[PDB]
Amino acid sequence: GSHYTDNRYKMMECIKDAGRPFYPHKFKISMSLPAYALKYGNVENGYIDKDTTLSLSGRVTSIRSSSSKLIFYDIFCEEQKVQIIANIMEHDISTGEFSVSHSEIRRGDVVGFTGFPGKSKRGELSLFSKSVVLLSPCYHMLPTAISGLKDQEVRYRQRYLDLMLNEESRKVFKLRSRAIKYIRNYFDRLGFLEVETPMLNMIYGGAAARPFITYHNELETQLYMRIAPELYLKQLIVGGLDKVYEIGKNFRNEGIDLTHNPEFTAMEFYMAYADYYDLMDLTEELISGLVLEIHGSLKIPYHPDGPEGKCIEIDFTTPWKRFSFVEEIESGLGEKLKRPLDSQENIDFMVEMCEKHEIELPHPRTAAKLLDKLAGHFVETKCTNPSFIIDHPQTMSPLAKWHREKPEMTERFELFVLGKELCNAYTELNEPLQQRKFFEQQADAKASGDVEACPIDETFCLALEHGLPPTGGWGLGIDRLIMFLADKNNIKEVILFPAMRN
Amino acid sequence: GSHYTDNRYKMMECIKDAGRPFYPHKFKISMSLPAYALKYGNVENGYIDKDTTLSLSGRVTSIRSSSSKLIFYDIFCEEQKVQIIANIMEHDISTGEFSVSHSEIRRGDVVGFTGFPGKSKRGELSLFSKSVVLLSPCYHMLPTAIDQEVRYRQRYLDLMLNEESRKVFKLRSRAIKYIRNYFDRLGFLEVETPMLNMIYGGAAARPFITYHNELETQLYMRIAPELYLKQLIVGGLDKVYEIGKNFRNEGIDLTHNPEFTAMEFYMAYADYYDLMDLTEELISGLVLEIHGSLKIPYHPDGPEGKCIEIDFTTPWKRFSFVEEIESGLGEKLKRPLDSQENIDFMVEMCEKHEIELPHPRTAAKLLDKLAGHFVETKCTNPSFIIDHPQTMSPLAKWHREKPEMTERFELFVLGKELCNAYTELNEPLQQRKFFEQQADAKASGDVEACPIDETFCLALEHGLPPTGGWGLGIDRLIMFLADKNNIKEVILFPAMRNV
Ligand SMILES: Nc1ncnc2c1ncn2[C@@H]1O[C@H](CO)[C@@H](O)[C@H]1O
Ligand SMILES: Nc1ncnc2c1ncn2[C@@H]1O[C@H](CO)[C@@H](O)[C@H]1O
Ligand SMILES: N[C@@H](CCCC[NH3+])C(=O)O
Ligand SMILES: N[C@@H](CCCC[NH3+])C(=O)O
Ligand code: NA
Repeated sequence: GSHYTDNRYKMMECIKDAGRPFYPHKFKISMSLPAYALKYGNVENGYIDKDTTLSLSGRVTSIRSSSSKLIFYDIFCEEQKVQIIANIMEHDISTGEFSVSHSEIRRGDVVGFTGFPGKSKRGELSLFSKSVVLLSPCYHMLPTAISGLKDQEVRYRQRYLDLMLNEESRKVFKLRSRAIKYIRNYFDRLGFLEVETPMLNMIYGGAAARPFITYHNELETQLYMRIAPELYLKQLIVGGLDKVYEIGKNFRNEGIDLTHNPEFTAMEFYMAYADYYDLMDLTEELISGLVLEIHGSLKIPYHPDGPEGKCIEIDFTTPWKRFSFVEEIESGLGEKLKRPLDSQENIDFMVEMCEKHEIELPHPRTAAKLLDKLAGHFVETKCTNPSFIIDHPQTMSPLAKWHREKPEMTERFELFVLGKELCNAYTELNEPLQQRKFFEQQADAKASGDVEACPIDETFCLALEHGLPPTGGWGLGIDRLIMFLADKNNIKEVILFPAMRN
Repeated sequence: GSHYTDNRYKMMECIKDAGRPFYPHKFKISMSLPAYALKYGNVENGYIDKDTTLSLSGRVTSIRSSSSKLIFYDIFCEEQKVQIIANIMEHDISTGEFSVSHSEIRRGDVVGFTGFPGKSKRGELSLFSKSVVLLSPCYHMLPTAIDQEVRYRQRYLDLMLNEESRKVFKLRSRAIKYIRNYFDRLGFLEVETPMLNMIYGGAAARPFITYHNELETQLYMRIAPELYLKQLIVGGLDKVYEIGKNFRNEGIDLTHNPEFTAMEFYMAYADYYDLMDLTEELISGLVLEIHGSLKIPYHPDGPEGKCIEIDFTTPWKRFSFVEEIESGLGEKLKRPLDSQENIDFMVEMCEKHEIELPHPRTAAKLLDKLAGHFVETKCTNPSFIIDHPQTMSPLAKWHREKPEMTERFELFVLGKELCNAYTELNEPLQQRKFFEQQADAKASGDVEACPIDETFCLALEHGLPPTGGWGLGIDRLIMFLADKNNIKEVILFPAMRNV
């Protein structure tokens, strides 16, 4: 273990001081291993083309010697295995003695080979080699599969080992790229403009979340990492860009669990002249289209307790169920909330309902945070298949436009799948007096200890005074989307280098 | 100004109290204004189709009340202007008296109209309207055209009034699309790596510091994704790229924003010679795609000032880092380059040639000051500065021929850095040594030196294939492609001095 690494360093010093190849700068491959298998994988058993000399490279996954004169390697690269057959009779002595050249190679090394293409008589796609070059040794004894690792935290703390040994991990990150490409294409075809807005701002906003705080030395100002791009994106709609989207990181200074990482990939878009009814239809079309693209149908498998557990089916057939926020809470309680929803009477009532139903109280005990706890208990738990929770109270939705029919509510929805939030969207509040009033209420909540409440943003109120058209905006948690598409129940599976405790 | 805003708020309260339309939730347009122009733009002068009623919407850019009976509007939306002709004889009185309905509208308002399509007798694409609805008022008197700091602090005003600024950000998207497509077609995988970490590295920069409360852990924002991306090549992904923000806690100027958009890629089995060829092919292709030529204009002092020509014709000029410094000095640096003797000699040379001294006076920072004076100033056209000393390139592999150098290049255009790339150091003993020298420099007062990254050293012990890696400043690229001399012109919401 420790001896192996020590001895490997001693081998490499011996190599270097014997004048032999020590970390060559450039190895010119003739073709990739996938290209090699495509070209030669169908030749007849025993075929060899001695008129063609080719250079290949990969990581050694197997070494065996059938005799003093014959060594078999497997190398692996870009998802393809190729066997190397090294016969002493073909060895190029200008590269050194056969036994010396091969004594330097270990399983796990990155190596190059040169030789003739073909297939062993037993039918294995092979390179019949004349030389071997150690390109980058592995100083550690590697397992053959991710089951041979010390802990399964190793997969996350040393992701290169997961990627090296586990095809399923590599497939996840290819699917991640494929899904994001689909999303960009969907919005590009609709005429959207992709933009980038600041991740560092003098004032945070646009979501219910605690920020990271930092400092810019030369400007002598504190800054926040963005919890959401919403307030900048809406200024672009004031500016006339009509259809914009942004895909990138949000940063939320909060706990880590199966569906939360402190930095995560999200998307928002803003579409002038849409309302939240339009956005519900678009969400159904976009997500069902993507599910269909990946899976071939709208009913897809999910293993909620890991792949050693049961398999359930998530049904993305549209249209999806709607749950109205307050009505579904009241159905769960068997009685109505007090009105106004943000009155002291209803706040006291909701505290007593949380205690009655053994729901842990938020702090501070604002109407918005109490409504959120009740929704999490009574409504989010009903959302197995994709389901919209709609018409959230204004008191918990400071940037959402008042509902055109329902007093105290907003034109808002959240999309939930398997009880977890995927999307958040609304008809955008574009009336500046109300916007300032709700910002003031947020700032009061922040001063009272609500770390997820946001300060007043004067620059944003001034932007609204220049005229935000009727607009619909929308956000999606891309990592959570990948969790469902790839059938992973831990967000650490879909993020290359996730945050780890300790 | 102040009175106008307050009076507009009073108008809106009067509208609300009269039960008149107050911020309607949904206006259903019949078609976009560009679609409207495409459909009716070629009809004969004076054409009107009173059998077709359409709804259109935009921002009011002009109001001409020619008479008590007739009002002309221009509305603007999605880059298309349409004239609205509002005749009292067509007014739908169920929406209010004609004078009342139009009294509520001002230039700058977002409005909807419904009416008949056609063209005025004078030949203007028009809507002959029957109604008007105030969708979202503007509470401020707007100029007719673009401090000019207002363009940066209130970017919506720049976008609203200045087509040139909208064009810049469409070009920015077009260029990034071209870049993604170039690497996608080569079989690259786009990845995302952490912007928040317990350590910082991969470049020479002071980091931003933050804190995760639940984990009770101080964190740094990334100054570069380099060390994570190389771990993915150890992992076998072979060809990866990332496009996104870096964060560097340093001064702002015409080419520096504290957050900026960068791209890095890592290609197993490439060396820096391969990366030079790829850089030429990628960038010259993009320039050709946007401009139709490899020779493009640039205005270093603004669009009314002098214009120069940047020539992207291949192959580009190479400058060897040390040789060019020595040609400028007319004498040779002392060896080893990181000896105390050469540090003192480079200090003497800076004083001789009136170059401002770095702090601290490390060999790497002195060499950088000398290169900036004697070499970077020669790079008007795209030019590669190559073979940087190891002492300033702790992650670049030793040069296969030149002692003390590395297989590194930087791409400079108009004296400004655009790319940084090298054959990657994949030998772990040397890597630790150079990390230790960096840690010593940081302990000696170099705030741009990085701590030792043990997780990266351990990753190298698992075998990084020979690899070439590369970075590009996207914002600076857009500056040249779009002909802007200030990075604030290519970033939607740039950092501004707080005063
Ligand atoms: N900490 C988090 N980690 C991952 N995804 C999150 C987190 N918080 C919220 N989300 C998702 O991102 C969206 C907001 O950016 C939410 O609607 C949800 O889907
Ligand atoms: N502060 C900065 N602002 C903008 N671009 C930068 C900054 N620092 C470096 N760059 C560019 O980004 C690359 C590194 O990410 C550099 O090669 C350079 O082109
Ligand atoms: N900013 C929201 C998403 C957009 C909501 C609609 N404007 C969030 O972080 O969840
Ligand atoms: N990390 C470098 C770019 C890549 C250099 C090659 N590995 C920078 O920030 O300049
Ligand atoms: Na359907």
